[PDB]
Amino acid sequence: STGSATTTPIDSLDDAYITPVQIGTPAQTLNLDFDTGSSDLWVFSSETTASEVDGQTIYTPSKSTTAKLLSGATWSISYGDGSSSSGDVYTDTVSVGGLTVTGQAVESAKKVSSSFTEDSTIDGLLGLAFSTLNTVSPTQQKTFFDNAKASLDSPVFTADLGYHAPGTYNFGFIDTTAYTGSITYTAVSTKQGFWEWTSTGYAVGSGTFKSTSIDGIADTGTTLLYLPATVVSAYWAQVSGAKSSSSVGGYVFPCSATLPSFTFGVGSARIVIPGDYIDFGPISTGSSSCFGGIQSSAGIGINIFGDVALKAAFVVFNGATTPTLGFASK
Repeated sequence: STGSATTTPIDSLDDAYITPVQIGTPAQTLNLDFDTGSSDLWVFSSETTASEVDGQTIYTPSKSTTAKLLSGATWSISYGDGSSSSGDVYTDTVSVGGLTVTGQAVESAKKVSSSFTEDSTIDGLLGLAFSTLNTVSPTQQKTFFDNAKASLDSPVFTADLGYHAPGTYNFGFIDTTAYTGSITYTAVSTKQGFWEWTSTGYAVGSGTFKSTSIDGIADTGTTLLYLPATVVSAYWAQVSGAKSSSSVGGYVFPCSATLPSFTFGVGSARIVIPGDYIDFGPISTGSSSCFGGIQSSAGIGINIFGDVALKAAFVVFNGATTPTLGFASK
């Protein structure tokens, strides 16, 4: 089997992407944030504290003839941005882009943090990291991909995120029309439960490539590119007037600037992030100070190849017995 679904930016800055997902019988369609940096599929629901729901579409398990309470199971998750959610668990039928999994754990939110409430466009998350990170207790549950894997034509999914435009998540096949040149594959460590890999270096604009190993995660659920402070300083030094602002919470730059590109290495291959992808717009409405798309990972504890990086590539998440990651230009 295979599946193919379009993913759409939530706003004009590509702060996140949503993908429609069918849950239950009859289908209830929710728009979920596909997140290769976590491993829980959770949704706003009829059980979510009413004051914490503001415009989201909810899953109502009592209206699904295939929903079953997973008795005694609870979940609770905290994300890198400080947001969180928790609740109980149902199993139900879940379909993405024509690919169906029966008996998928659907984690129903009883509580969500303010950041979730305030984002009306995101109805929940669909985690695509390794199932070892799944938070369901006392019986850990598998991701949608893990459940689908054996049925797929090939044990892979791909992320093809758009810049200020829709893109695609495919399951079970590689669309050879979706990228240019060849796909370069690179080793993955699953030790921390992430799609963790090592970039071979970077360049700033038309500058020379610096060969240096950068360990990080491919994370579709993180907006920006978070890299070591040395790398980030080298980037922003090429932008007149750019500076790190503790009050704003990262590097800002004059909105009048033209940003240089940023290149990262994948083995001997190179992925070029155009300068415009690094512009996250005014820090507040009407400001001439703009927020940067490349930020320091210092004090995160890990480097994160988030959407800023991934949307410059066609990315293969290869879930074979020994997982790997592939990157192509597009």
